[PDB]
Amino acid sequence: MIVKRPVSASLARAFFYIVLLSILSTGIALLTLASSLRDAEAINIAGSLRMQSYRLGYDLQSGSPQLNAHRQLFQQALHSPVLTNLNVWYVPEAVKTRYAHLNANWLEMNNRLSKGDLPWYQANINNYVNQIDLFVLALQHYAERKMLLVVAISLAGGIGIFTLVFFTLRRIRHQVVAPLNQLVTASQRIEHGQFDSPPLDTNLPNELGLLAKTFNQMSSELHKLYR
Amino acid sequence: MIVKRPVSASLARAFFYIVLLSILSTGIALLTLASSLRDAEAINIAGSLRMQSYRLGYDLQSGSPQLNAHRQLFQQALHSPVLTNLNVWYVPEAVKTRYAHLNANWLEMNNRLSKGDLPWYQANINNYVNQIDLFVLALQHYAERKMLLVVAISLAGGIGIFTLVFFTLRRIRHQVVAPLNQLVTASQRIEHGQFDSPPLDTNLPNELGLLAKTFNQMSSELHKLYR
Repeated sequence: MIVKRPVSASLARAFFYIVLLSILSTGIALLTLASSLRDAEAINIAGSLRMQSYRLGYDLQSGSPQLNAHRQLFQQALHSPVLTNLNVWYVPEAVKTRYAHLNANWLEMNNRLSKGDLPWYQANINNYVNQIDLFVLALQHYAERKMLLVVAISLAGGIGIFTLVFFTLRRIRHQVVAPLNQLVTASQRIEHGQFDSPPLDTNLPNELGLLAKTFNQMSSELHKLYR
Repeated sequence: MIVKRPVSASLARAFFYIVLLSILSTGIALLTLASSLRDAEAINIAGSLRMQSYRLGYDLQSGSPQLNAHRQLFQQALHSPVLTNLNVWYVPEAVKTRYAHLNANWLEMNNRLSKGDLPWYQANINNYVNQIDLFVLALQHYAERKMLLVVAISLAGGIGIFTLVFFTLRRIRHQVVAPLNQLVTASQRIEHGQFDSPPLDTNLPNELGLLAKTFNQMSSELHKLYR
């Protein structure tokens, strides 16, 4: 007789899938989270471009001596690491294209400001800041999508592990635990001249099926000797 | 003879801890993520208060007919659902206190604007917008802390499951799989007049220890009968 389906292989498979699922869900979550750690920063700094743009107009209207320094601050912010790092493959096209537009818009705005052209400013600032606002909103929505992805993966991971464990344990109980208990009972009985119990089920394709067959025969012979 | 440590109880315990860890890490992650789904929105809208505040000054300097509508827009934004929902127990005191300050500051700003008081505006707008900027930054940092918490829990969950599974499988292999294989070998041997093999180790406190003892005796008697 042989064991067609050894428990060692079956168990190894079951635990492998548990770990694979844990690693997959965890790895995707962490990768997504890693790409997201500066989402809030990005939305703050991008948003600040809107305030800085109107502060420049306020500076111009008022003859503020801070106008040049504020122009330089806007350019630094626009070109901050957190915004420049958006030009990467996994960031959506729309985010990158909007950012490109803001950079082009700034060149015209900074030039008009250098010529002190207030009427141009007044005629254009609404549209100019609208375009920044849409950039910020795109970043916001991108941040939201990434977080929902993490929620989905976290949920599916937990559900998936719960489900794998449920069936794994069920299989171990039906194919290992219950038959072992039957073998122990039959053993303990046979060991005390109880010999007319139901014979063990031998249908399992694992080690316990083989032990049941051998037991049924180590037992049946005794009963006949005595008996 | 008895079984002092039944496999059923040992297995039930091991899988329980696997699931408990999965549920705990998943539950904390999801609760934290749930509290965070509007973090980006909050930072966008809060940030916009800075731009709106300078736009009001620009409106005042220029005699804009949009001044009143912009005043009403600022108040709507300040009191948006996403910001009003910040007054909840799990949001840090500092976020809530800053928000309270912005609300008080607005009352004075809106009044001065209703009196058209430009010199007061020019003398106060820097400090006023600084206070909004610190609010936005507090929201940013709060968002960052929550995300790091999710990273930690995700990581510890995955590591924890990997570790539980490693030892669980190790125990099942040492206490169930290996002894079962020995029982099968001894069985198959005995079934073919091989009777001088090493006797089975009987030290396991589970079902396999008992089966080994009974086997060692169902076998030893045969060898003597024949042999």
